[PDB]
Amino acid sequence: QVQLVQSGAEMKKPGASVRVSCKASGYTFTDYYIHWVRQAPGQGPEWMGWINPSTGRTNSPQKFQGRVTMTRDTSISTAYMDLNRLTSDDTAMYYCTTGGWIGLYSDTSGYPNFDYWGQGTLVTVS
Amino acid sequence: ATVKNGTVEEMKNCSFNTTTEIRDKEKKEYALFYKPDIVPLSETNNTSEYRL
Amino acid sequence: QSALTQPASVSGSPGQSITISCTGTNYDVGSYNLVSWYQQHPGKVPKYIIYEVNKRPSGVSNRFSGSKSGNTASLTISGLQAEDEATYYCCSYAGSSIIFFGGGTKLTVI
Amino acid sequence: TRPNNNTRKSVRIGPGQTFYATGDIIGDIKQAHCNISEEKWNDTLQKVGIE
Ligand SMILES: *[C@@H]1O[C@H](CO)[C@@H](O[C@@H]2O[C@H](CO)[C@@H](O[C@@H]3O[C@H](CO[C@H]4O[C@H](CO[C@H]5O[C@H](CO)[C@@H](O)[C@H](O)[C@@H]5O[C@H]5O[C@H](CO)[C@@H](O)[C@H](O)[C@@H]5O)[C@@H](O)[C@H](O)[C@@H]4O)[C@@H](O)[C@H](O[C@H]4O[C@H](CO)[C@@H](O)[C@H](O)[C@@H]4O[C@H]4O[C@H](CO)[C@@H](O)[C@H](O)[C@@H]4O[C@H]4O[C@H](CO)[C@@H](O)[C@H](O)[C@@H]4O)[C@@H]3O)[C@H](O)[C@H]2NC(C)=O)[C@H](O)[C@H]1NC(C)=O
Ligand SMILES: *[C@@H]1O[C@H](CO)[C@@H](O[C@@H]2O[C@H](CO)[C@@H](O[C@@H]3O[C@H](CO)[C@@H](O)[C@H](O[C@H]4O[C@H](CO)[C@@H](O)[C@H](O)[C@@H]4O[C@H]4O[C@H](CO)[C@@H](O)[C@H](O)[C@@H]4O)[C@@H]3O)[C@H](O)[C@H]2NC(C)=O)[C@H](O)[C@H]1NC(C)=O
Ligand SMILES: *[C@@H]1O[C@H](CO)[C@@H](O[C@@H]2O[C@H](CO)[C@@H](O[C@@H]3O[C@H](CO)[C@@H](O)[C@H](O)[C@@H]3O)[C@H](O)[C@H]2NC(C)=O)[C@H](O)[C@H]1NC(C)=O
Repeated sequence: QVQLVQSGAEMKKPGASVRVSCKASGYTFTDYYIHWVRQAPGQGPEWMGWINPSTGRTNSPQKFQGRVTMTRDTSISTAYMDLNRLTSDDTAMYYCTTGGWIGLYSDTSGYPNFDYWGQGTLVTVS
Repeated sequence: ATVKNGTVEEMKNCSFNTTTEIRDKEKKEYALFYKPDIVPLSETNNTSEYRL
Repeated sequence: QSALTQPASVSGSPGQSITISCTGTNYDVGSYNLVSWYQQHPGKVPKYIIYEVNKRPSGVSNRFSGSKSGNTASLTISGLQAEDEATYYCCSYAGSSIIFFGGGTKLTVI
Repeated sequence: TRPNNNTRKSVRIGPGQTFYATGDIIGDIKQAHCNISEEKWNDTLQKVGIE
């Protein structure tokens, strides 16, 4: 059975950085994209980026380009998002999700096929 | 660069000083080159100097 | 209106269908067949409903169906029952390795 | 196919002329390849064998 579990909820004051972690069990970690999705209170979820756990390529949209660092450790099958220069607008639940299948001959990174979701962990800047 | 797999190549990121369109006022510039089109410049131990 | 636009809420009777539309632009919804739909609920994780504009993953009841034309996609929930009362988002590929989400749409079965 | 989504770049080379180059790779890097159907090639090469 495929499942993902993240770090715990926390309080952090403005301007710092946060290391949120995601771990998954039930599949080979390198063979599915890891997509980061954020939902501020009551707002539609906003997408932050994707990770290729096989090689370590990443990408982020315009507003997040240059203030979120994403990586992973292959030895422990755990993915890491490092949001930096935090603000009040970062108050949200951060979700770790499982994307498309990875193959050499096609770029399935952009497929929004979030098959599974993590339980979600809380950040509150105030 | 960093791909670590060997199944896929990357393209080497190379930088070079350019004679601008006003000649003698150079500016550094970079471009991606496929690896077969680039060779190391010399037998010396410098692994960071390349030639077309 | 978050990144994509949709009606914020509709209410109807069981047996009919509340159909939620997802709009819209050439680069996001018109260009690609990569449109999914997600259902959310108070205090809950999103639920994965449709993928590749017209297919459903295992675990989704078969009352749903998907549709698209031009620059707008839609979700069909034909045969309404009171389980469907939830907040429905659309999301799709947006070019240059970007994906956009929608604003949400609550449902009701009176 | 070449699945890599390359993007171009321009560089000046002396007066009034440009040298186009690759400047970015949008998305995930992937392998270039050619696809041939085994069902046709297997037939074709024994057809060539009889000749
Ligand atoms: C040139 O020619 C080449 C060919 O030589 C060609 O390349 C091909 O391109 C194809 C696409 O263009 C591509 O096809 C896709 O393949 C996907 C892979 O799935 C297949 O294999 C798995 C094997 O299962 C894995 O994983 C399970 C679970 O994770 C695991 O338990 C197993 O162990 C197994 O191995 C893993 O673990 C091992 C542990 O030891 C490890 O050793 C392994 O390495 C591995 O890690 C099967 O289960 C599948 O059934 C397939 O047989 C395939 O997923 C994909 O289909 C999906 O996407 C389609 C669109 O492309 C959709 O239309 C379709 O519906 C599929 O949707 C499912 O998957 C997506 C994403 O994965 C997901 O979002 C969906 O929810 C849906 O999920 C299903 O499963 C879940 C549960 O898991 C259910 O809940 C759902 O209801 C669904 O049932 C494509 O079929 C092909 O791979 C590729 N070939 C190669 C060699 O790369 C190239 O394109 C040509 N070039 C040109 C230009 O044309
Ligand atoms: C391969 O790489 C190429 C090269 O990058 C990719 O091509 C680029 O694709 C992007 C799409 O992500 C495209 O960006 C658009 O450019 C348009 C200009 O030509 C802009 O008008 C457009 O802006 C709208 O979208 C933004 C969000 O992405 C909004 O923030 C913005 O406000 C615009 O939205 C408003 O306007 C529209 C139209 O009126 C309206 O409907 C909306 O409601 C809103 O009011 C994007 O910036 C690039 O121009 C493309 N560049 C090139 C050279 O082609 C290509 O996609 C890649 N391939 C794959 C498969 O991804
Ligand atoms: C290939 O190498 C070149 C350098 O030779 C890389 O270009 C450099 O990219 C970085 C990251 O985007 C740029 O740094 C940033 O610049 C902005 C400027 O506003 C600054 O605000 C940021 O803090 C950051 O420093 C850098 O400027 C840029 N170099 C030049 C000369 O423009 C390029 O990214 C490499 N490409 C690949 C695919 O490896």
